[PDB]
Parts: sequence; C-alpha cells; structure tokens
Amino acid sequence: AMNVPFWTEEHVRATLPERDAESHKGTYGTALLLAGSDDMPGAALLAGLGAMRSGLGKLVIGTSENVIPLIVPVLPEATYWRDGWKKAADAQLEETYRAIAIGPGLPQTESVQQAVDHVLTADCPVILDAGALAKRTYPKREGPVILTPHPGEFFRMTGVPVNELQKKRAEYAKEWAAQLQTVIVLKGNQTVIAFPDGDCWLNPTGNGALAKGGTGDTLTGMILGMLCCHEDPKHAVLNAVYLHGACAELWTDEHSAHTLLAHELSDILPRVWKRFE
Amino acid sequence: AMNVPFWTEEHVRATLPERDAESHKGTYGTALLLAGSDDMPGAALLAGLGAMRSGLGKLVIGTSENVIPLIVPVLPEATYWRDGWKKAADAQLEETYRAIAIGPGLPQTESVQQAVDHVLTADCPVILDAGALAKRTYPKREGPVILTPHPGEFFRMTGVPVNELQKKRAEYAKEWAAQLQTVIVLKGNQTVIAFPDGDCWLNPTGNGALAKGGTGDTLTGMILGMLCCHEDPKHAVLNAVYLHGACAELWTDEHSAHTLLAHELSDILPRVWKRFE
Amino acid sequence: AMNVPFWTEEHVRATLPERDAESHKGTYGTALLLAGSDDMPGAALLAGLGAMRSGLGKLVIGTSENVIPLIVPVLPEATYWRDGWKKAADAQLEETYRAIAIGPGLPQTESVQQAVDHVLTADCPVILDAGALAKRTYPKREGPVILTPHPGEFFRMTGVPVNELQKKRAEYAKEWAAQLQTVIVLKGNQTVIAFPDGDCWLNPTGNGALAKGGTGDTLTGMILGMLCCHEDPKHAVLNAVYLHGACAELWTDEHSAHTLLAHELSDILPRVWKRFE
Amino acid sequence: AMNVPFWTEEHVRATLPERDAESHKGTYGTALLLAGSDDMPGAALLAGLGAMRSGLGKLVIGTSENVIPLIVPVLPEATYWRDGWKKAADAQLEETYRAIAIGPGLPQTESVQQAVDHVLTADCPVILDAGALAKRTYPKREGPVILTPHPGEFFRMTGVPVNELQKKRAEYAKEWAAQLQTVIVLKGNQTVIAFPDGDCWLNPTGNGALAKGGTGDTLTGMILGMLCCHEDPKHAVLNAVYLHGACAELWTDEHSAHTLLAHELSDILPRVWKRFE
Ligand SMILES: NC(=O)C1=CN([C@@H]2O[C@H](COP(=O)(O)OP(=O)(O)OC[C@H]3O[C@@H](n4cnc5c(N)ncnc54)[C@H](O)[C@@H]3O)[C@@H](O)[C@H]2O)[C@@H](O)CC1
Ligand SMILES: NC(=O)C1=CN([C@@H]2O[C@H](COP(=O)(O)OP(=O)(O)OC[C@H]3O[C@@H](n4cnc5c(N)ncnc54)[C@H](O)[C@@H]3O)[C@@H](O)[C@H]2O)[C@@H](O)CC1
Ligand SMILES: NC(=O)C1=CN([C@@H]2O[C@H](COP(=O)(O)OP(=O)(O)OC[C@H]3O[C@@H](n4cnc5c(N)ncnc54)[C@H](O)[C@@H]3O)[C@@H](O)[C@H]2O)[C@@H](O)CC1
Ligand SMILES: NC(=O)C1=CN([C@@H]2O[C@H](COP(=O)(O)OP(=O)(O)OC[C@H]3O[C@@H](n4cnc5c(N)ncnc54)[C@H](O)[C@@H]3O)[C@@H](O)[C@H]2O)[C@@H](O)CC1
Ligand SMILES: Nc1ncnc2c1ncn2[C@@H]1O[C@H](COP(=O)(O)O)[C@@H](O)[C@H]1O
Ligand SMILES: Nc1ncnc2c1ncn2[C@@H]1O[C@H](COP(=O)(O)O)[C@@H](O)[C@H]1O
Ligand SMILES: Nc1ncnc2c1ncn2[C@@H]1O[C@H](COP(=O)(O)O)[C@@H](O)[C@H]1O
Ligand SMILES: Nc1ncnc2c1ncn2[C@@H]1O[C@H](COP(=O)(O)O)[C@@H](O)[C@H]1O
Ligand SMILES: [Mg+2]
Ligand SMILES: [Mg+2]
Ligand SMILES: [Mg+2]
Ligand SMILES: [Mg+2]
Repeated sequence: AMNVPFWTEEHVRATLPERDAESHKGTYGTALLLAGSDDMPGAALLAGLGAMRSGLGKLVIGTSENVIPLIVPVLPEATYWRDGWKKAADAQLEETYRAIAIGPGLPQTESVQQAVDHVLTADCPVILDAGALAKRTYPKREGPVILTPHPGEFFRMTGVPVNELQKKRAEYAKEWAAQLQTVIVLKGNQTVIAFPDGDCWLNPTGNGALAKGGTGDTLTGMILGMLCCHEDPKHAVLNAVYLHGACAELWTDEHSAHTLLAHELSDILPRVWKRFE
Repeated sequence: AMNVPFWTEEHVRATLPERDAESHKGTYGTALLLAGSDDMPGAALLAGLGAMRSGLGKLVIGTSENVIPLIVPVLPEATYWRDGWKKAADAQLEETYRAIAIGPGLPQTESVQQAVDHVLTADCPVILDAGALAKRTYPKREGPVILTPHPGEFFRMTGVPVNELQKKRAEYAKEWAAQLQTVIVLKGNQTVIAFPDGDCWLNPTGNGALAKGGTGDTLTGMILGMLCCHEDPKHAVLNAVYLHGACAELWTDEHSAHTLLAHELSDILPRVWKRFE
Repeated sequence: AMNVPFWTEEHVRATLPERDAESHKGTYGTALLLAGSDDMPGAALLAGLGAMRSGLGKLVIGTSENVIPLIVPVLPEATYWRDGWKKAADAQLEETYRAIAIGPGLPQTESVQQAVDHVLTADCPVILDAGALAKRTYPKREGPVILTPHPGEFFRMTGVPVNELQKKRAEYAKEWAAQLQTVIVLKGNQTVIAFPDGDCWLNPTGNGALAKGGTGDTLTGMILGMLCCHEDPKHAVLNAVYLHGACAELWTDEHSAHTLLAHELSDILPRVWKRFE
Repeated sequence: AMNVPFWTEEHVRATLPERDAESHKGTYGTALLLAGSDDMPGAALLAGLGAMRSGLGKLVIGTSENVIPLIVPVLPEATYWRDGWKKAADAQLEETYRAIAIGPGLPQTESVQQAVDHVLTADCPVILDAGALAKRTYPKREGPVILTPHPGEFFRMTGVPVNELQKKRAEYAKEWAAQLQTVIVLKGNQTVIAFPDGDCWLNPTGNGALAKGGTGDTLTGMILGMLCCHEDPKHAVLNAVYLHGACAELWTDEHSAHTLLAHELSDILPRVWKRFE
C-alpha cells in the first residue's frame, strides 16, 4: 500500500566500506556486546560471531561469568567485561565504545532496563534487542538508537497486536520509529527498516532457513560490527539486514532450508560479502 | 515372510515439508529434549544437533547443570531447562512444546519413568529412547508415542530374546506396536517402523558406518525435529529414519565405513536433504 | 643389516576388515582408554579421536573429572568412567572390554603401574604407552600386550641408550619383544613392529609432519580402535601404524610438513582408509 | 627516506627450513608460551595455535587455571604449566626451552615484568609482546630478545608519540633496536623488522583484514614456533611476519577483508607455507 523501496544489491555495493591498507584495529573501533545469561548463553556466542565477522576492530563481551568460557574456544578474538550486563545497571560506562548492543539472551527485567539507561548516556549508536526491548521512551541523545523487534517484541513495545501489525507492517514500523525517535528494524519476511527521520526501506533478501532460533541474535551482532566500519550508521543497519538474508539464500543453493544453524550465517558472510565488493 | 514395503525415495520426496517464505521460528515450534547425564553427556549434544538440523523452530534442552556447558560451543542455538529431566519427574510441564524426546544418555531409572509419566500428560508427540525405554504400558492420550529401541532395548521392553527377535523383526515389531499402542522404530539393518494402527514399513537406507556409539542418539534428535515441521507425524518418523541412513550412504562414497562419527550425520544432512527436494 | 620386510600397501589392502551390513556397534566392541591428566588433558582427546575413528563400536574414556569436559564437545560419541585410571589402580575391572589402552598423558607413576597390573588380568589385548611404559616384566596371559615406545621410552624400559638403540633399531626391538613376550612398536622414521613370536616388520609410511607433540597419542588410539575391528590383532597394529603414517603423507601433498596438528590425522583417516578398500 | 629493503618471496624461499625424514619432535624443540588471563583468555589460544602451526616440536602453555580448559578442545596438542606466568615471577625456570614468548593477554603489571626478568636468565630466544612490553632496559645475554610492539606499545616503551613515530617508522625502530639491543618488530602496514646489529627490513605482505583484535597474538605465536625450526633466529622472525601477512592476502582472494578472524590465519598457514617450499 505504501510503496516502500527495497534496499537493493546496487545500494549495498554503493555503500559498503573499504578496509584501507593504512588502518589498524583502532580505526574500526571497539564495540561492546551485553548479551548471554545462564539458561540462554548461546545468544552471546551468536551475536559475538556476528559482530567480529562484521568489520569492527575489537569486541568486548559483557556477560555472566558462567557464559564466558562457552564463547572463548569458538570466538577467541573477543575479550570480556566480567558480569558486564549486570555491572552496567550500576553506573555510566567509564570506557568509550564505537557502538554498543544489549539484549540477546538477557532476561526481560527491570535490571536490564537500568543497564539500557546507563548505556544510553554514552555517545555512540546503541542497539536494543530481545530482553532489552520493552514498552518505554528514549532520551534525546546524539547517537542513533536501533530497536530490532520481531512482531512479538513489537507487540510488547507498542500494544499493537501481532495479527494487526502483520497486515500493515511498514505503516506501524514508520509510525513507531517516528513516535519513539528510534530506528526500528521490524523483522520477518520483508523486514522493514524504519528511520526516525521518515526514511523507510524493505529488505529483499532471506528465506525460511532463517525461521529458527538464534538467527536474530546473529543479526544483532552483524549490525553491531557494521556500525563500526560504516561512516553512515543508516547504511550499517541496511547492509547488515541485507547481507544477513543473503547468507541464508547462499545456504539454500546446495542445502535444505530446514537445516541451517544460525552460527553458520557468520561462517558464510565472508564469501557473500566479497561478492558485493 | 511378511511383505512389509520399503519407505522409498519417492515416498520421501512426496512427503517432505516446505519451509514457506511467510514463516517464522514459531511456525516450526519449540521442541524439548530431555537427555544427557554426567557420564553420558555427549548423547545430549548428538540428539540436540540432530533435532536443530531437522527443521524445528526452537530447541530447549533439559539436562544436568554439568552437561549444559559441553553443548553450548557446538550448538549455541539451543536454550536450556536447567536440570530439566530431573525436574520433569516432579510435575506436569507448565510449558507447551510441539514435540518432546526423552532418554538418550539418561540412566535407566524409576526417576526417568516418573519424568516419562509427566511428559505423557502433554498434548504433543513424544519420543522415548534409550534410558527412557522400559517394560511398561502407556496411557491413552492424543499425540503419538514413539519408541526407538535397538534389539537389546526391545528385549528389555518385551522379554523377547534378541536371537528370536532378529529372526522375525517386523512380526514382533508389529505385534508390540499394536499391543502397546505406540509407534516402534525397531533399529538395525532394515529398521522396522511399525505403527499402532497396523501400518508398517522397512527402511532401505543405512550401512555399517552407523554401527558405532551415538548414531541412535542422533536419530532420536532427527525424529524430534522432523515431528515439528511435518504435518503428519508418521511421515516425520519415516523420513528421519530414511534420511539418517542416507547420510551414512553419502559418507561411504569417499570415506571408510569404519571411520564415521555420529555427529557428522548431522553435518551431512543439509546436503542430503536438499537432494530429496 | 637384518632384512626386515616392510608392511606394504598390498598387505594393508589384503587385511583391512569389512564392516558388514548385518552388524551393530556391539559387533565391533567396547574399548577402554585410560588417558589424560590435569596438565596433559589433550592426550586423552587425541587418543579418543584416534580410537573412535578407527572402527570400534563404543569407547569408554577413564580420565580425571577435570579432563572429561574438554573431550565431550569435540568427541561427543565417547562415554566416561569418571576418574577411571585412578580407580583401575584399586581393583580388577568388573566390566568386559574388547581392547584396552593405558598411558597417554598419564604421569609415570607407581599408581599407573598398579592400574596396568589390574588391566592385565582382563582377557583382551592391552596397549601400554607413554606414562604406562616402565622397566618391568609381564605376566603370562591370553591377549597380546602391545608396547608403543619412542626411543626415549625404550631406553627407560631397557637401559639401552638412545644413541646405541638408533644404530640397531630392529635388532633391539626384536630382542626385547622376545624377552618381554610383548609386541613392541618402536617408533621413529621406519617404525619397527616386533612381535614376541619373532615376526617383525618395518613401516614405510610417515614423514616429518609427525615430529610434533601428540602424534603418538593419536597412534595409540588408532591401534585401540583397529584391535576392535580386525580379527587378527597383528594386522590391527600393522595397519594402524601404516595408516597413521599415510595420513601424514596425504597432508604434505598440499600442506607444509611444519604445520600439521596431531588431531588432524584423525580427520584425514576417513579418506585415506577408503583409498585402501 | 631510508631505503630499507623488503624481505621478499625469494628471501623466504631461500630461508625456510626442511623437516627431515630423520627427525622427531625433540629435533624441533619445546617452546614455552606465557599468555592468557581471566578476561583476555583468547590470546593464549591464538598464540598457541600460531606456535604449534609454526614448526615447533612441543608447546607448553603457562596460563591461569581458568584459561587452560578453554584452549584444550581447540588445541589438544599443547601441555600446561598451571598458573605458569604467575609462577615465573618467583624463580628462574628449572626447565629448558628452545624459545619462550611472554605477554599476549597478560595485564601490564610489575608481576609480569618479574616473570620477564626470570625468563631472560634462560639461554634461548625470548619474545616480549603486549602486557610484557614496558619502558625498560635488557641485560646482556646470549639469545635474542624480540619485542613486538604496535605503535601504541612503542610509545609506551620509548615516549615517542604515535603521530611522530608513524612519520619515521624505520628510523625510530632502528634507533631503539640499537639503543635497547633487542630486535623490534614494529607492527603496522609495512611492518619494520629492526635488528640490534643494524640490519633492518620491511615486510611487504598483509592487508586490512589484519586490522582486528587478536592478529598480533597469533603473530607472537608464529614467531615462537618459527624460532624452533629455523637455525637462524633472524630468518624465523622475518618469515613469521611475512607468512602472517601472506595468509591475510590468501583470505582476501575469495573473502571480504572485513570478515577475517585471527585464528583463521593459523588455519590458512598450512597451504600458504607449502607455496613457498
Ligand atoms: N540460543 C539462544 O541463546 C537463544 C536465545 N534466544 C533468546 O530468547 C529470548 C526470547 O526471544 P524469542 O524470540 O525466542 O521468544 P519470544 O517469546 O519473546 O517471541 C516469540 C513470539 O513472538 C511472536 N513472533 C515472532 N516472530 C514473529 C513473526 N514473524 N510473525 C508473527 N509472530 C511472531 C510469536 O508470538 C512468537 O511466539 C530472547 O532473549 C532471545 O535473544 C532466542 O533467540 C532463541 C535462541
Ligand atoms: N556418547 C554418548 O553419550 C553415548 C550414550 N549412549 C547411551 O548409553 C546408554 C546405553 O545404550 P547402549 O545402546 O550403548 O547399550 P545397551 O547395553 O543398552 O545396549 C546394547 C546391547 O543391545 C543389543 N543390541 C543392540 N543393537 C543390536 C542389534 N542390531 N542386534 C543385536 N543385538 C543388539 C546387544 O545385546 C548390545 O550389547 C543409552 O542411554 C544411550 O543413549 C550410547 O548411545 C553410546 C554413546
Ligand atoms: N597434548 C598432550 O597432552 C601431550 C602429551 N604428551 C605426553 O607427555 C608425556 C611425556 O612424553 P614425551 O614423549 O612428550 O616426553 P619424554 O620426555 O618422555 O620423551 C621425549 C624424549 O625421548 C627421546 N626421543 C623420543 N623420540 C625420539 C627419536 N625418534 N629419536 C631419538 N630420541 C627420541 C628424546 O630423548 C626426547 O627428549 C607422555 O605421557 C605423553 O603422552 C606428549 O605426547 C605431548 C603432547
Ligand atoms: N582475544 C584476546 O584475548 C585479545 C587480547 N588482546 C590483548 O589486549 C591487550 C591490550 O592490547 P591492545 O593492542 O588491544 O590495546 P592497547 O590499548 O594496548 O593498544 C591499542 C592502541 O595502540 C595504538 N595503536 C595500535 N596500533 C596502531 C597503529 N597501527 N597506528 C596507530 N596507533 C596504533 C592506538 O592508540 C590504539 O588505541 C594485550 O595484552 C593484547 O594481547 C588484544 O590482542 C585483543 C584480543
Ligand atoms: N521466512 C523468513 N524469511 C526471511 N527472513 C526470516 C524468515 N524467518 C525469519 N527471518 C529472519 O530471521 C530473524 C529472526 O529473528 P529472531 O526471531 O529475533 O531470532 C530475523 O532477521 C527475521 O527477519
Ligand atoms: N549395519 C547397519 N546398517 C544400517 N543401520 C545401522 C547399522 N548398524 C547400526 N545402524 C543404525 O544405527 C543406529 C543405532 O542406534 P543405537 O544403537 O541406539 O545407537 C540405528 O538407527 C540403527 O538402525
Ligand atoms: N620424521 C618422522 N617420520 C615418520 N614418523 C615420524 C617422524 N617423526 C615422528 N614420527 C612418528 O610420530 C609418532 C611420535 O610418537 P610420540 O613421540 O609418542 O608422540 C610416532 O608414530 C613416530 O613414528
Ligand atoms: N592494515 C594492515 N596492513 C597490514 N598489516 C596489518 C594491518 N593492520 C594490522 N596489521 C597487522 O596486524 C597485527 C596487529 O597486531 P596487534 O595490534 O598486536 O593485534 C600486526 O601484525 C600488524 O602489522
Ligand atoms: Mg530475537
Ligand atoms: Mg540407542
Ligand atoms: Mg608418546
Ligand atoms: Mg598486540
């Protein structure tokens, strides 16, 4: 009904960054990921791999003590802020980060919202997903706030029932991005990327291989990394959603859509990303 | 002697499900796996990988605290019900699952049977394997009960000695599926899939590469996942047994039958499944 | 000086076993591996992978509590006898095994020799390696005892200095196999396989890619598995040593000899073994 | 301005060692790596893999108790000196090593400098990286001391600000190698390898795929291993830096430069090294 344009291959090619010969890890920044809890530890690994695969310089993972050891053998490149997501509830961050994500595998609690409020006082883009998504408002700040709800989380945020939401996805996503003054990545087939300045796009990539636990955790990480290597954070969000879906399309060329595991999207991204360079 | 028909490539092709563009993980359900104990932890990873590879939406693994960390780095997509198989002995499940499996790597104890009795009060298909297999009867309930004995476990269930069983496999499997009113997947070369309504099939795939620890644990998981994406639970069971054996046949094209490890069946399934689409 | 014959490709092809369609894991037996200690845990994983890759039915790993979790994510198919190598020092094994190995990554202590003495009362082939190798004698028993010393361990066993040993390898290996009434696999370039009945062979495969920590741990496991699927335990030993070296030769076709890691021999064996079928 | 020559493909080919048929792990020595701490554990795995991939015989990793289990499943070939880097602060090493590295993932503390002072009393080449880099002087000793600073660490060592350093990299690196009487590998695009005898080279390989956490940790390990298989420790340093960068160039043929993870350099080295033989 709205004619929201697709973010196309041509837009991706035109906007993906270079990685210059004269750069070091500091050029691409240090990200922070606040993710993973004792009965949902895997979401931290998924998002971690997503982020380190996606062109950042360094990654600090703020997760519980019990989760740390489960990440290290698979993602040895990350370092840790021990019990970081709980510690973020107590004070403003003393360290400076290029971008921050919070929520995958975190309980949807008031302590998590406190950590959200502290993270928002930093001057960098911030992603809120999963356990960090709630019905709330957002303080005026410099850097973008990026919310990544699936339709269930959108219902939690807005009170718009899922059955109604799904009939008018882009209309609701635009309306709430504007009201909240946040980016909203409203997930699903034809994911909507709605910006608080009124720009809105649809994502043309992805398939049912993504309809399985963990794929959104991986996406949150991909957005986190891309925010560190793109000059324009809009392009980071758009390219992460696009390339995330493109990795699922590569998988289905020679593998059944029923059989993808989320972490494999990260394994596939190196070759898919190269295609768009 | 009986002319039990084979479930053939043509039957598999005709019955494997689609994964629609307009679906999400909830479309394919949340399964529960109750598996893994302190000296047999690996069976939980094997069955977990089997299940997540096999087209479910989400997987919760109910296993002991000591087993959880051993699964997460390999299968980060699963979440946990901490000490779940022990907790299931104490009360009906409060959560709703699309399908449930119990038994791989569990001790063959009365506490495990209590957990079985509680799981059976849910309205979903239930698989019982390994430590959950015992001589018993089953309450009338809506969803199918699927027993996956090898010949030793069948002897434990029925008192039919293995030497006698193996002379008349389909006859015994049919007789006991009918008596018990359960599906029986009687494993071995030419696995028998006997339904309590009298339908019975033989499986034509598989080889001696499967004659090694863990392959039945992986199968239980494959059945669990397929029950979540097939509309007809009969087809889920049949296709899981078939594709399980087909992965062993792919392996032996270029690898010795002596050298397969069970977890690799799960790694092979993506490409094998695609062949049948 | 002696004309000890090489165990050749033709001997390997003539002696490798079939894996029949009508077999199950019990056909190929349950092996026991007593290996791994707190500061040398990896040797248990190396030998475990070697063994499960090499055609056994099941593998029980008797290792310390702290080592168990380090094996499970990589080799989920093994089960455990918790603190098994220490417990073996206290009594004869109550369980029956198709073959047993002891020593990789175990401290060279009197407690380990006690565990050796208990294992020797079983009726199955037994391999002694590494920490289980000492200067001693062996009781008359039914099954073969297989010692796998490198030249340093041979010096420890016999008092023959390494410099002298290495001038007359097959002569010393034969002499001591006869004296001890054990098989001796005297490792090195042109490994000597000396039988206590006077048969003796040289191994023609392998290269300097093997000259790195862990490769002998992997070999001990390969011998353990092959003893379970070969009818003649002589052929098991000969084929394990041969195929172990052949995997290093495959590696060097496209990879530098400086860069092999022991666990990769196990990864390579599936395709190498197939070549000899 | 200086015409520092590049260490070229031809120099690498002329200087890489053979791995003779008549060698064993002892021929290539035992290295010691003192690396990894509770919130930076991964650096020990990265450097460990680097080292074992790079032609040593054995590797002992001296790291904290909590780090050990995180390494073993990925690098089972290493053994451990439990809490080794802390224990090295208390006394001269009783064991003899072919080469030693210290610092990746270690806190930059006085206790680490004490461990440095003890390691320096050994007669072998010693690498100091990361947490072991400080403003200090070095005792006259037989074996080379090899410092591997990035420009930030060089500033910490010398007081030369990074902005000034980067205008005259080889001039500063030569000056300080001479003053300190240490090798300095001054990292960055066109890494400078400055020897205390006045030889100096530039490295022509590498790209922005390396501009991400962990790649320097992997390099320290590669240098450690190469010091064990090269007769001339100068060639070890030069070839490690060259081949490290070459692995990043192989990656970018078919993968985006944004997406490399440090541990993958180690995975790539087997095939890259073979190219130069
Ligand atoms: N491996 C892990 O550690 C995992 C952790 N996860 C975490 O589990 C927590 C809960 O998130 P979940 O998303 O699993 O569960 P939720 O219960 O929050 O949301 C799922 C529900 O949202 C609705 N929904 C979602 N997508 C929809 C669509 N396209 N159309 C219509 N309705 C839709 C449905 O009502 C569905 O039942 C989060 O913290 C998440 O990060 C999940 O990602 C699963 C994997
Ligand atoms: N990695 C792990 O954690 C593993 C766990 N496992 C668990 O170990 C427990 C015991 O199960 P097992 O099956 O190992 O041992 P069992 O002792 O229960 O059954 C094996 C016996 O059954 C008979 N049998 C099985 N298949 C046969 C056939 N085709 N023909 C004739 N006789 C046959 C034989 O008597 C054989 O000795 C289960 O909980 C199982 O899930 C096993 O799957 C081994 C791997
Ligand atoms: N990843 C792990 O957990 C590892 C554990 N390992 C364990 O470490 C223990 C000690 O065994 P090691 O072999 O490392 O050390 P040892 O000190 O027992 O033996 C090595 C010595 O034997 C001699 N030697 C060996 N091969 C020779 C040859 N071809 N020619 C001449 N001399 C030769 C040399 O004197 C050499 O220094 C064992 O329990 C072993 O299983 C080792 O395999 C290293 C890897
Ligand atoms: N996975 C892990 O366990 C990791 C551990 N690491 C450890 O973290 C510790 C701190 O080392 P880091 O290097 O991360 O952080 P540092 O804060 O010590 O050094 C980074 C700073 O040095 C400067 N710098 C570095 N390279 C430069 C170049 N080419 N041009 C200009 N300026 C440059 C910049 O000021 C930059 O902010 C070390 O012990 C290191 O081994 C890091 O390697 C990150 C990964
Ligand atoms: N059928 C589908 N087609 C395209 N994308 C999908 C489909 N199912 C799920 N996804 C994507 O998978 C992710 C699910 O996120 P989450 O539910 O948070 O794990 C989102 O990026 C979705 O847009
Ligand atoms: N020789 C064989 N041919 C075909 N399938 C086999 C063979 N040996 C074992 N299997 C299969 O491997 C699995 C063994 O299950 P379990 O004993 O529970 O681990 C079952 O699915 C068997 O049907
Ligand atoms: N240069 C070489 N050529 C052939 N085999 C080797 C060589 N170096 C080591 N090996 C083999 O590697 C293993 C070393 O055993 P160990 O020292 O116990 O780890 C043995 O099987 C040796 O025969
Ligand atoms: N843009 C680049 N080109 C070449 N090498 C690089 C580049 N960025 C980083 N490196 C290398 O990556 C490593 C970084 O080390 P560190 O900062 O200690 O992790 C060094 O070996 C650098 O020389
Ligand atoms: Mg989500
Ligand atoms: Mg079973
Ligand atoms: Mg050895
Ligand atoms: Mg560094």
